Amino acid sequence: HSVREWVSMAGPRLEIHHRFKNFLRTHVDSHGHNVFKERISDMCKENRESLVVNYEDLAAREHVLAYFLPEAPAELLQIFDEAALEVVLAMYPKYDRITNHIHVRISHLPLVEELRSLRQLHLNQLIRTSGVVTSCTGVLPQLSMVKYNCNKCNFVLGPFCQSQNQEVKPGSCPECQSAGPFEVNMEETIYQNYQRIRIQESPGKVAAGRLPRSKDAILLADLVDSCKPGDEIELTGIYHNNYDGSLNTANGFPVFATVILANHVAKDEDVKMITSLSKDQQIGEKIFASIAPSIYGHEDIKRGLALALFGGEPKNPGGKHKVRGDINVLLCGDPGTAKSQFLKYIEKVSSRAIFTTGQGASAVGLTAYVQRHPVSREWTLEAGALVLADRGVCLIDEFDKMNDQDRTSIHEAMEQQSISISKAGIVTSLQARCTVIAAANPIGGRYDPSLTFSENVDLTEPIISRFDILCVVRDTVDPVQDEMLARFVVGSHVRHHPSYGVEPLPQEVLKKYIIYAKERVHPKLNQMDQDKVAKMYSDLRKESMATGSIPITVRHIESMIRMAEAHARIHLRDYVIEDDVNMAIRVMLESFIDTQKFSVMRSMRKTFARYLSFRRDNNELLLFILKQLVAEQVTYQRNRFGAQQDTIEVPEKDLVDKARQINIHNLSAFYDSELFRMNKFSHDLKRKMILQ
DNA sequence: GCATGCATGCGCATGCATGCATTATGCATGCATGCGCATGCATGC
DNA sequence: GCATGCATGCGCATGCATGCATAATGCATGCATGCGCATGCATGC
Ligand SMILES: Nc1ncnc2c1ncn2[C@@H]1O[C@H](COP(=O)(O)OP(=O)(O)OP(=O)(O)O)[C@@H](O)[C@H]1O
Ligand SMILES: [Mg+2]
Ligand SMILES: [Zn+2]
Repeated sequence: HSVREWVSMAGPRLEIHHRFKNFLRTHVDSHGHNVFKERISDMCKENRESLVVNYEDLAAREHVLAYFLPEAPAELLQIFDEAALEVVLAMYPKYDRITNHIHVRISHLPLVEELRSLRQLHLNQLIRTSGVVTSCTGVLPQLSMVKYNCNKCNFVLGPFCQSQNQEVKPGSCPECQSAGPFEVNMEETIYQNYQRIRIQESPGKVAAGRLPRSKDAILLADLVDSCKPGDEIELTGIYHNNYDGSLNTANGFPVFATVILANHVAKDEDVKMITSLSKDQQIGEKIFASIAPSIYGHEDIKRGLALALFGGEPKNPGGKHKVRGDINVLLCGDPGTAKSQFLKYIEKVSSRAIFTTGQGASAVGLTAYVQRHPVSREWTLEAGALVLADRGVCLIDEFDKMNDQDRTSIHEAMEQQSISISKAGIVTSLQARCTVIAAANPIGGRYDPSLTFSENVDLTEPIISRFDILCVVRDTVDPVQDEMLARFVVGSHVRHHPSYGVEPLPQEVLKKYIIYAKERVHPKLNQMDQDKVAKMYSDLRKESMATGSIPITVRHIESMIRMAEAHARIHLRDYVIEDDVNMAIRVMLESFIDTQKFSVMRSMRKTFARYLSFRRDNNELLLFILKQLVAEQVTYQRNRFGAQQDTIEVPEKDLVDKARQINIHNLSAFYDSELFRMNKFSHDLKRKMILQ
């Protein structure tokens, strides 16, 4: 006889029920503790409805049930549910008021083949698969214990159990003996949670030359909404045919359709630690060095992205004057400078970050529209990436390639911080409180130092004016820097084969610190110094007009304040002090100067050396001087000789003179500094020379 | 005139032609709209 | 004038409300007449 035939009869049913009850009551762990005791207790503490059982323990304790389990799942699961309900109701008597049924789910199993191997042999069996979710139908109320109203009299027919295979068709009304019709009593019916899922093979495991295959699954009761589309899951289920409509009859061959019915899915002190890290005096440098571990160099960009991530504070006196606190970032770089890796890292770190590209065929669009979704076939209003990132970050790649509509939408979202829609009878305004970070390339493919930033970029001045921070990444042949970058790249390639800052914080710790600072830190400007700010602003405007190009405006000051707030948010300071103000001054001055052309940039850099030297390193400046002299000598050698020489040498007197011009008189510490050795410089006193 | 016979008369059973009562479910068709395609018009540079 | 963008345009699939097609058997009632009974009329002797 078949396994299910022996299962059906009452004798072994009751015997197996008693065996399972004893297994539940007597099962203990490897340490002697009653597993089901603690399990049912923690289930009781939250009023849950499901119980989890391992096939390994079930096979170890009672082998016959484990053997019969794969080839007769439905009846055995029903018996186990009855036994578990009896045991639980014995433990606690109140569930008759709360929950009248408890489900039993199998957790572990011997792994079963993938979606390709499922064939006729696996029908009506227990299987376990792994796949990727592609769609979900939501939550649906299915019938259970249906009550029907007669339509001739008004009698209420008793509850009928709704099986998953066929619909319930009542025979006749017990009183008037009518044959129909009947309708469902909506008020007295009981309902169940139902959801449908489509699963596709993981693209990495598909052999070359064939395509991934998909199958459908059904989740019920507590399993609903346990998976998001695009995730990777593992199911334990029943491979089924016996549902009405599976046979193809209207035309074609007699082909059956298969469906899987699933029953399991397998995918305080921190505040004190945050405060302790804040107590450390150099937390700011730790955070600055913690950004983008995989990218070498570009320390200024990481420092700016720190403020961009931490953000500021909006201010709106009354309902009249709105001032944002989001610090936008724009990057312009020559090819090969890894602009996109920064955006990828930011998306990885940020809790809510949206990524899109202006070139085309983006997964998420940049404009709101109303459409019937291709997958769910529903009439939806799909807002752009700007709307979806409320209090989040929006990332745009290939900023220049955007067409007219994208530029218009971005301008509207940046200047008004709201998106207006008038389409298909729908008129709306949606909030776009988001921070914008963008990357782009110059017009000719290479940055021109003799032209302004606006002349080098395809964008317009109004769009550029919105961004608080502008960064320029220019590629220049430095042998030592190129050597280090190549070393890092080759090391990364070798490592991933299949066979200044003391210590950066952990990524999860950084996330927790960011969340805590955003939630509970609100620095106050009650200690600002207006005299110094006003004097510096006046002097900056004066010398900008003296040079005669791109004068400063009040907007920059606002950015400074925001940056100051961001810095005060880094140290968990509740009040703004002079250090944050000076750092924001340095950042704003660097951003403003870097956008000028050669002569103006040089003059401004020379004149404003006082402010730009805040918390700077003298050794770095001396290294810059040495690099400039080395570059001059190398250029002269290449132009005259026609080829480079084997050695580079430079007198110490020129370096000393330039340091005196910058008011530096001692260089022994620079000689003993690590920066001197890192660039493979040497100093010879026998000739008073520097060799590289 | 009294004794007897008896053709008439009445009520309840069965047999047989007409007549009376009952009664939801499953399958097919046209309207709306997505998706791939080629022609063609209009707009730049 | 030639190169490119693109709003308009067309044909065949599915999904969903209305609409279309099907289709004898069993049980009840009144008319005709047999069978037992008591009254009553008519006819003998
Ligand atoms: N400093 C760096 N550290 C690590 N990798 C780098 C660095 N600079 C460049 N790369 C590598 O250079 C490659 C160039 O690709 P990438 O997408 O990063 O370029 P991009 O700057 O976005 O260029 P494009 O202007 O073409 O969009 C990448 O594989 C990146 O890892
Ligand atoms: Mg890129
Ligand atoms: Zn009824």
